[PDB]
Amino acid sequence: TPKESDRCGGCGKFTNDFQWIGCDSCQTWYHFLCSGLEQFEYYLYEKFFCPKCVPHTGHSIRYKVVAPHRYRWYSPNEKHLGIEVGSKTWIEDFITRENTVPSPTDDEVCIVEDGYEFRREFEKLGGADNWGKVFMVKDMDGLNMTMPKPGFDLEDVVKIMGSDYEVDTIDVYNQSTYSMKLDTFRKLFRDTKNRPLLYNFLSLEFSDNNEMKEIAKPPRFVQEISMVNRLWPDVYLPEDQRPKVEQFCLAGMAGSYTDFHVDFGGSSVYYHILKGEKIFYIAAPTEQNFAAYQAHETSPDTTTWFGDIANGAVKRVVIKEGQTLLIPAGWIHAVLTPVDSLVFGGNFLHLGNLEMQMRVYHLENAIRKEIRSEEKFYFPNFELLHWMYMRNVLLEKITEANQEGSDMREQEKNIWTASQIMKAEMERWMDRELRLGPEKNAILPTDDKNKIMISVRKQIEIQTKIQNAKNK
Ligand SMILES: O=C(O)CCC(=O)C(=O)O
Ligand SMILES: [Fe+2]
Ligand SMILES: [Zn+2]
Ligand SMILES: [Zn+2]
Repeated sequence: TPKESDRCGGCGKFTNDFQWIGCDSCQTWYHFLCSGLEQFEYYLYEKFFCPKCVPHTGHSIRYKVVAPHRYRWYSPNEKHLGIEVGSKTWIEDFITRENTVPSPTDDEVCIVEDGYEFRREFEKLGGADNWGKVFMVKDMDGLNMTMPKPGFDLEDVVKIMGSDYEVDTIDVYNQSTYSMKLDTFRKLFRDTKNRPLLYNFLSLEFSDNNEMKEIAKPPRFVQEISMVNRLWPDVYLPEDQRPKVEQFCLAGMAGSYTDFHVDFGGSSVYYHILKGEKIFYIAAPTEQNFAAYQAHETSPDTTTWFGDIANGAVKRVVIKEGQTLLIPAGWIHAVLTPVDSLVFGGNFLHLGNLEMQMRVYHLENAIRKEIRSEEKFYFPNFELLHWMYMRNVLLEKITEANQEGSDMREQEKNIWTASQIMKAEMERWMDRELRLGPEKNAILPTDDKNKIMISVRKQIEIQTKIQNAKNK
């Protein structure tokens, strides 16, 4: 392979993007990033012909599929090993037995005819402050959720986003994530008979695209409770700090499988199925389920489906075209996409699930500490967002109540209880940071954090005395 003296034929600079591949014809060497290859192709070709050579050599030659039941499907050294979850072989089998996973109880999932029935049922169960079960809504009428007119599809997405827009795409059989241009995904998607590999994107975030951001929006009730929306309203606080996760477009090939996970930061999500179908395998956020999921995530084993060792916790919910799925914090889920699909969805945090949010946060942190793969990613600016919400929103409310001599439990009890819960988690962050220094990714200076905490402590103490002053 490449020695000190050879030139990248792309950038002409000398000695994964920045690893090397050589053209089997030219013999010239390239940085992967300079080779003309997209990231999802880096590992695909056994014989690589660079773009200067293709006109006379024909296309690069891919590795032969030798181990369809392994992530490393190109490795003869793995033919003998066990079938890995998510591999082509595993999925083709799972499809035949998946409909035998039990349906969920009425306590776990509520199916309703439309948004009006959703609103009734939601409120009957306590509203957002008490949101604890999954909802599937058959018709979006009444959800007050802006979605594109049916028929709308990938073609229109690439038209709006642009052909060269990069999307983080799951190589399903390899169970790994690589960037791929939207137009490239479009090309592979529209080729229905030739699918050596399956692709699935989950994270095309379009909230900063002026055209798209108007086409597809969260249900109004989500906008009303989203903590990010409260802090960075429709448009103080830098735009480049906003967690950008509330407007995602998702598209997947038939057969695609996403393995069990809890959404990052313990966020809640909505999904509207514009085209196709999704099947969710879900388990409720109990302490026992978390522990079992934690064990599963930290195990080196790749052959056991979580559903099979979850003591019957995993349930099956089908969501078909035109239907909408709403999941609160902490639900453990895997997803199969049985048919080519186009989906709009998004993640959000809200005060009503604050406790569960922090529990998922602790789980995440526990898992992180034990496995060496930060390729999993977590809620962007999670901690920062809380410092800002405490300071700009919660502290403000407590202070105003204190100046008015008001007992918050009367008209603002939820604000008061959320503050206490948020504060206790933030005391823990503060201590950690005074003990170990800032995080790698810390925007707020240690000192600014301390000023906020000093002020929070004080107003909490003042409100507590106001509440006690009614004692006799
Ligand atoms: O549709 C999929 O494959 C995965 C959806 C999901 O659970 C996620 O994006 O968080
Ligand atoms: Fe998810
Ligand atoms: Zn280069
Ligand atoms: Zn060449």
